[PDB]
Amino acid sequence: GSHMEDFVRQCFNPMIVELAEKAMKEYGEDPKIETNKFAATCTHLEVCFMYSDGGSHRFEIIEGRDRIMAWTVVNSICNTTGVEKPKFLPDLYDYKENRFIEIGVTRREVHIYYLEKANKIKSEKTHIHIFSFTGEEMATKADYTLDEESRARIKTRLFTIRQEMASRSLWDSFRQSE
Ligand SMILES: C[C@H](C[C@@H](C[C@H](C[C@@H](C[C@@H](CCN1CCCC1=O)N1CCCC1=O)N1CCCC1=O)N1CCCC1=O)N1CCCC1=O)N1CCCC1=O
Ligand SMILES: Nc1ncnc2c1ncn2CCNC(=O)c1nc(-c2ccccc2C(F)(F)F)[nH]c(=O)c1O
Ligand SMILES: [Mn+2]
Ligand SMILES: [Mn+2]
Repeated sequence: GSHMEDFVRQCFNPMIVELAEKAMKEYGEDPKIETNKFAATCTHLEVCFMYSDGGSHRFEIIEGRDRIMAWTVVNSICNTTGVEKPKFLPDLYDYKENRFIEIGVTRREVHIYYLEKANKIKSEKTHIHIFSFTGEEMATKADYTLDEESRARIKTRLFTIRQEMASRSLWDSFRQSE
């Protein structure tokens, strides 16, 4: 039982922790062992949720659901809006901008992480939005979807999590593991 596991459980709302646990066990991974990946799965989950709570019924949340139902909704959006079915599961869908969104949270330079995912998805359709634990962000065609206030809020949350890890001497392992 690690210090990181107890921190994760005390730092994040219980629904987020359980969803992160479910996702990992779906891929055979143990939150009790891969504890830095545990914290990461939760942050990304929280960021996605804060992101969806930043617009007006504007976004359809795709992250958090089980694989099959996530794809079911993706197909239903694709066969309603016309948009082609993504190669990989996205994180949200914008009914206002009419595009899927891939959210990223990284401990490295925002450029590197965006480039990796863009080359990964290849399709010019799914919109990419990267956040860092230092408050930078980078989004496709410089289009950041939400208003600055809701996005700055996410960056503040990420930096508070980073400081909380540091005070507990867990940050260096977390950063040195992505
Ligand atoms: C107190 C308040 C609570 C948050 C909760 C919300 C997370 C998310 C909840 C679940 C619903 C579960 N299932 C099971 C299957 C069908 C289904 O839907 N999932 C996961 C998959 C998508 C989804 O819907 N929901 C519910 C409503 C919309 C939403 O996104 N959110 C959004 C902000 C961060 C967060 O946690 N709510 C409730 C509405 C307003 C709000 O903020 N919190 C917690 C801390 C911050 C905060 O404000
Ligand atoms: N290794 C895995 N473990 C559980 N589930 C996995 C999964 N790979 C795929 N899936 C299912 C669908 N995954 C996603 O959608 C998704 N995964 C990530 C990611 C990837 C690797 C390590 C940590 C992360 C995370 F950022 F969460 F912490 N980042 C995203 O931005 C994102 O959208
Ligand atoms: Mn995802
Ligand atoms: Mn993502």
